[PDB]
Amino acid sequence: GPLGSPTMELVYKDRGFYKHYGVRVGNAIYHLDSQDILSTAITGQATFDKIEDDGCWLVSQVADLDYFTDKYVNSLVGTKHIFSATQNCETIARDVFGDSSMTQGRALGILGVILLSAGLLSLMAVPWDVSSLQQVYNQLTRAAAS
Amino acid sequence: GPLGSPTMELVYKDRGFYKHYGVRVGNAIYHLDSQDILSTAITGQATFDKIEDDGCWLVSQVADLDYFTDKYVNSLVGTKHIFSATQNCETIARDVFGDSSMTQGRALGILGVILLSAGLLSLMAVPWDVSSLQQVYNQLTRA
Repeated sequence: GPLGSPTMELVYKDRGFYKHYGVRVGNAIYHLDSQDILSTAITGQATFDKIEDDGCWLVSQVADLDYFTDKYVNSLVGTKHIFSATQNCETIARDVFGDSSMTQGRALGILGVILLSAGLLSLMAVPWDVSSLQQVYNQLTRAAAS
Repeated sequence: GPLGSPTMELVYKDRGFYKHYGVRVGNAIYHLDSQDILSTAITGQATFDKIEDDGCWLVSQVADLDYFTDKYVNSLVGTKHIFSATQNCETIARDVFGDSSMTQGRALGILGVILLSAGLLSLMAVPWDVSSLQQVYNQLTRA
């Protein structure tokens, strides 16, 4: 089902070792501004930026991705997250989620869930159907020592 | 090369979709206490714990992994990292690195880099030889 506002498009660039997702709204693309996904994870700091579409992004079929992302949207509602934004992201909540009452902060958290979920699932080559997504989610939430 | 003390081993359990890594010293295993890497990444909070070996861990051949992990350790020396630990890990520096003078924080940063690197590189199906690792390093860091 839908991830956000009526015109938001999940897009990506294929960087070979990983696919890098963003969201396109009109000619604006919102995405994480660093390719160093390992540094991002280790430091707990990720910054969104808004860029112009360069014509080189591909569109993702969203399929049932929301089944998976909703689990984290719900589970990390009252939880500090790692996402900040540049000054160019003033209207991200409205653009991406269609909700002017949502704070920028809350929008960054939800969008960061979506983009990291898409990127991780792509790395795992997991299709975005409910069955496949539930299977991955079960392994992610399995007790670490088990 | 070696990643730590002379008896330290890189170990994992295979979850199919990914491998969950830890480091072993004797029958003590130090690992992240959640394998929900999304929650870990989104919240910027990873907690090490120390468990007993159940005999069901596999040993990784480390090859040249330290070539890659050392680069990240060196980049994040004067840099906050996300790794904390339960109190069971008070002796991780002496156990894992063989250095009682090393701070717990420094030990956790190094081991966190190693475990996340191993996990990510495995997902990428990258040989842990220097040439392969230099190629993915260059892509990650935009050199």
